[PDB]
Amino acid sequence: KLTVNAKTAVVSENRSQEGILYNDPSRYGKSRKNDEDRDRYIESRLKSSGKLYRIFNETDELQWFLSEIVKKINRRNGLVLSDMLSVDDRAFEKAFEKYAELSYTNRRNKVSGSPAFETCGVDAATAERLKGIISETNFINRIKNNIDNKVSEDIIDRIIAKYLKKSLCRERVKRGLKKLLMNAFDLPYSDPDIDVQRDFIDYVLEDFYHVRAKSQVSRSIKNMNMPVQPEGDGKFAITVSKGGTESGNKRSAEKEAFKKFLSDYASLDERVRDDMLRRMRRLVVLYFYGSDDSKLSDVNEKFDVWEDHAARRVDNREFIKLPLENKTDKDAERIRKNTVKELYRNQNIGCYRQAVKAVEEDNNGRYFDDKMLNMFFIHRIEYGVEKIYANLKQVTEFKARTGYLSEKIWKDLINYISIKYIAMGKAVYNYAMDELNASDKKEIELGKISEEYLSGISSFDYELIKAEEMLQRETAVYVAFAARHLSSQTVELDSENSDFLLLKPKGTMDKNDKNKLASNNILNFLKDKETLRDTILQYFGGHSLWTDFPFDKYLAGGKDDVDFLTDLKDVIYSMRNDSFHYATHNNGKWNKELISAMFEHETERMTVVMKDKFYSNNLPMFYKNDDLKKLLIDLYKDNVERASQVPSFNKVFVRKNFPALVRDKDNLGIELDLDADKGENELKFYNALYYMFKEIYYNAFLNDKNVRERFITKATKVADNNYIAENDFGQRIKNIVQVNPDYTLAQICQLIMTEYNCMQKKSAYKMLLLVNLRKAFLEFIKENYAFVLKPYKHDLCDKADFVPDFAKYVKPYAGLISRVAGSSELQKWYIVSRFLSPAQANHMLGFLHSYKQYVWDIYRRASETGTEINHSIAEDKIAGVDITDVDAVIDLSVKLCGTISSEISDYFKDDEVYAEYISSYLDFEYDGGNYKDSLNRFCNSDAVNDQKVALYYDGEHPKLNRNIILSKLYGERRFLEKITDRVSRSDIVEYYKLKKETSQYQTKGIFDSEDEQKNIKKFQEMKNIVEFRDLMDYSEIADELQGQLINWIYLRERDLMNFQLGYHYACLNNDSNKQATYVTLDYQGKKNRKINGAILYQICAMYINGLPLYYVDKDSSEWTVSDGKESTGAKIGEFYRYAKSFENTSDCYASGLEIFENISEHDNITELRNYIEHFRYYSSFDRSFLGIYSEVFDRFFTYDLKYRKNVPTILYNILLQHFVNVRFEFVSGKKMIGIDKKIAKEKECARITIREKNGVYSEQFTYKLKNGTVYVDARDKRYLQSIIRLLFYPEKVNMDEMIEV
RNA sequence: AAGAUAGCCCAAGAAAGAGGGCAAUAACCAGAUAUAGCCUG
Repeated sequence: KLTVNAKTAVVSENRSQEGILYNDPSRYGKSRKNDEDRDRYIESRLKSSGKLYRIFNETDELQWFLSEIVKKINRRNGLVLSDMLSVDDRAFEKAFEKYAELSYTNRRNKVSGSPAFETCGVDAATAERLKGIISETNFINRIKNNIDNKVSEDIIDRIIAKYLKKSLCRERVKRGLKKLLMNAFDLPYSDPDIDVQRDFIDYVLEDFYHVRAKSQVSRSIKNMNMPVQPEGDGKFAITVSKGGTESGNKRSAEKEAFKKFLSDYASLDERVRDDMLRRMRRLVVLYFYGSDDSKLSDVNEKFDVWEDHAARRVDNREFIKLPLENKTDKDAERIRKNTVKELYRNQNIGCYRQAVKAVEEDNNGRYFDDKMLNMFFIHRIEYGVEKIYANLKQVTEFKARTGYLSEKIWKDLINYISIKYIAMGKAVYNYAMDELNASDKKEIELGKISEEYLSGISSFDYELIKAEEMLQRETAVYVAFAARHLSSQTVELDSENSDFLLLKPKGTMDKNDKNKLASNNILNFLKDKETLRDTILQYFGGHSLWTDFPFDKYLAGGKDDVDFLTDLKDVIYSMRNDSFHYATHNNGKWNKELISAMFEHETERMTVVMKDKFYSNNLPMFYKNDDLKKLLIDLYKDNVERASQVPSFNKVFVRKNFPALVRDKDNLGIELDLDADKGENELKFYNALYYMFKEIYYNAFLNDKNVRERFITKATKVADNNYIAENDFGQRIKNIVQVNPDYTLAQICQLIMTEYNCMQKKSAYKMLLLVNLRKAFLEFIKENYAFVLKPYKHDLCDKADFVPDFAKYVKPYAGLISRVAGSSELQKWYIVSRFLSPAQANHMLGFLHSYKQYVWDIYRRASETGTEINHSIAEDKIAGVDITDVDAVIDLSVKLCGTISSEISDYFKDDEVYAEYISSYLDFEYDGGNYKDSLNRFCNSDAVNDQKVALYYDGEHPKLNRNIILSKLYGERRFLEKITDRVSRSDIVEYYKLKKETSQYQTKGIFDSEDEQKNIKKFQEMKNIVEFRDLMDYSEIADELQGQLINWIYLRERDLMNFQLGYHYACLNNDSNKQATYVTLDYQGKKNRKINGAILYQICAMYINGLPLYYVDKDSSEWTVSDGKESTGAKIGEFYRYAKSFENTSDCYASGLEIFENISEHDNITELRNYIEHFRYYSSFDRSFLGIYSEVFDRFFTYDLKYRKNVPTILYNILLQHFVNVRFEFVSGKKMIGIDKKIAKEKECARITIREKNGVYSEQFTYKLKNGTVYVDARDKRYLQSIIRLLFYPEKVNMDEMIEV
């Protein structure tokens, strides 16, 4: 990358913008580059490549022969341009550079022929010498100097396709080089249209001296800008470049014409938009089908553009003729693909020149009146064709069809209109809707640009927006999951009442018969009202922990546990569509005293929980309680707010290598001296030490002052004295600490990891961070916790005897308790996070960390560049609440969500119900009597030899399995049954046999032989099965697949609002006919208010929880205002009743949405959105995850190609994160158009599936041994089978054929 | 309907041009919640 030293940004001063280069990290006054320094920086980066410049870049006999030819050409005395042009003590370097500039200038000024050196400051005699140096004869001699071999035309072809430098990979340059090489090797060859001197040699000189980048790159950076900027009259519009050159001025004029198109197209009169789309459609038909196409003959024919679109798509006409296939020879296929790309380019050039001519000659009403608008679209069309072939992955016949290309370009032009209206709405929503903020103003004005942004938008401004929108979208996913988990055990929904958050309180009656309950009254759906409180308290750790809590104090009067459930439902709902940007918000409808009291009650157990984890992790088995007490107070006296982008403990201390690293004398030298319980006690110790070090790592190590100082000195050792990398890594650390000496260790890690950072996850600075953190932690242990070096096995004390005086030394939650009591917003974060799975709560916490670090980094870079920035996005607060408080709240949920009660009665009604529930995942040979006795006999039966089954029983009762209860609270039972097989006796037999085989080398960590490593992996796989750990893995994968779908839902909903905002903002600001209430609402009710820019206010009100909407009520037929808390679906209906008077349209809500989507599928989009967010998949299983992702790819992101075309890759990445590699196959399925209430028709749909044979394979783990290295499948066939079932259910496939081994 | 594995902005450009930028835009990278599960780099 050219600008690898620096970063770019866009700054705006007084409605004028400038792209800048700046060094990072740096200080104000030393970061932003001035004009001259920007110019010399680019120039310096270009000249730093001249001496390594080579025409060619960089096992089989032929492939290895081609590499030897390239190397010999690139060697000394070969084609080394720096040696050739610096001859005679560099006396001719300036003349050669001047020649290269004149050669380029002659091209863009259309002067034929190579420049004469006499015009490069050189006499006629020297000119003859220089011309000879860069002649074909001399190039041939340099090429031949190190080669004494025979080649062919095909060999030269393969060398050019595989090794020619990218900057030289243009058709005429490649043909010039081929002609040169054939002449060099005395092979007969003819290419009469090509001149070796002008087409290859002269161009190589232009490329060697970088004459294009030298004269253009710096100016192109300075003229960069944002998508939207204010105009003179304080209106947002798409940004138009300033131009400055002949081609730049024409380009800006075309862009101004399209800006007028966006203004004129925003018309409620659909006939106006219909006519404009028809003219754009005729440009597409002209481009691909010529001026004599039948749809261009009659200028006044109002043909259906969409029916023409469908007709062309199935046309068999060929855009180019593809060459025949090759006799796979991958070198031959690359040559063929390059030939195919040139065929596309030549035909695309022909189509362009023909369309430009026909637009100028035979318009007369066919196209747009503005010629610059026709040219803008023709340039878009040519660019769209190039987008298709420039990154062609494989030559296919369908992609060579004219109808495929014309219709891809048609949707491409509509895409461009869609993203520009969305871009306009983005600027309007964030910067021109200030008076949405709750106020006492009786008259407000929407759509006026806030004062801080009238001078324009900077790139830092949009980085802040991204940070906020990312966290908002991530939080919307967990709101949905919290609602799902709360509903899963309390209510049973139906298809008509499938959104738990929209159920109504127990007193809600039917509107048309007040004698009956409302259909959505929560009473109609309760699974068991008499156990409702205990069912809810399962998610608060079990009701046994609440026997002292005065529920009746808060549920007094006629309130009961149904109001308890309703209050929790109301908390979660108040966070849905709760905008971080506009406060409507801090006074919840629910019982704030009850929720606050439950929070305080939960903080009171936190010290007990954290010290219990020391006990449960067997730390008091190897260390003195007094030494552990000291550590507990150190770690948990204060709530620790973790920073993002710090390497995780598990990456610094890999668990596999942990026993060996602990015993190493150079690290810690810990040896535990220990009968039958020997190997089991060593395993307990290393597991205990691993948990203790992890807690130390996060709660004491990372923030220690002495640790940071010694980290810096050690990391910069090699710098002040792999060896290549540690020197550069050390110098980077030195630069960081010089810029700011107060940077924390986390901030140094963040800055390093920044420059360390392709859309696809890759299958098979960071290490030096890991190594230096590892070394610093070991010394921190030796300096501050020396007692850990001397473990001693002794009997475990009683759980209640382990540091019972812990609470009296620490009070970490003292201040937070009162702040939650007075903050409805804090209570929202509490309840939403509290109802997540432990893994989800952890992810939510990580997203908060990434948000805080992002905002801090934006303001850091804005400050060093001297860029004034509005602080609407705070570094320390979110939605008016301290991020530190939100962090502590989510962290409490993370810990308590994973703390399962020890009482079976907290989750089940007796041991028999629990045993039967276990039978859904374990086949303990149920005879038919009672499940409890069947399980007890199973565990008491012989497994292998002298070993009983055991595992699942704890004395007189079945053993409480942590993974079983977590799947009950947070997982989906029917889903897990349908994708997995129950644990069997043979599983347990194989478990115990592998436990015995590995019992002698289990804690060796890193192993000697290949058979030892494979048997260890096999035992770990069997342990995961018998402990139901694979069950949790599948549940998390499903949660990640479902979470991404919900993420996409709120991505689309944001952009639908932005499209509507930008479109109606453009309509408000054009001269088209607009009715009174579209512009101004004058509401005269008791809550009177005058709304200027009413359409914009009402659009945003549809999407913001708490923003009231003005409408004419159904039953009263009079104007009213809502409280703003009604559902999105209710607000859409209300918006229709606000616009129902509109006389220039039948549907204001849908105006312009033909650009955003296919209107005929609008209700199908709503159905898919509801299907996902209401978790209908887990109740019906009518579609597969692959089928849901397929429909999203097919029609959920019609509004923006960059989201649609990444949908399959995102799915591929999620699976690869769990070490599953899948190979996609894109085929056909079915989808409905419309919803029956009875006009729905069926149509073809995109179907993403997996290749039938060898479509799924596991990633390989690289397992280092003592001497060698072995590769083992990360996931066995049984794991891959459940992944396939997860993706395909209810569809069944041949998994023996699909899985590759 | 689709056959994905980007998209946009600046520059260049008709004997085409094809040089730069993007935490701005999604993805990517990173994140450890619980007891042998995310190795390697």
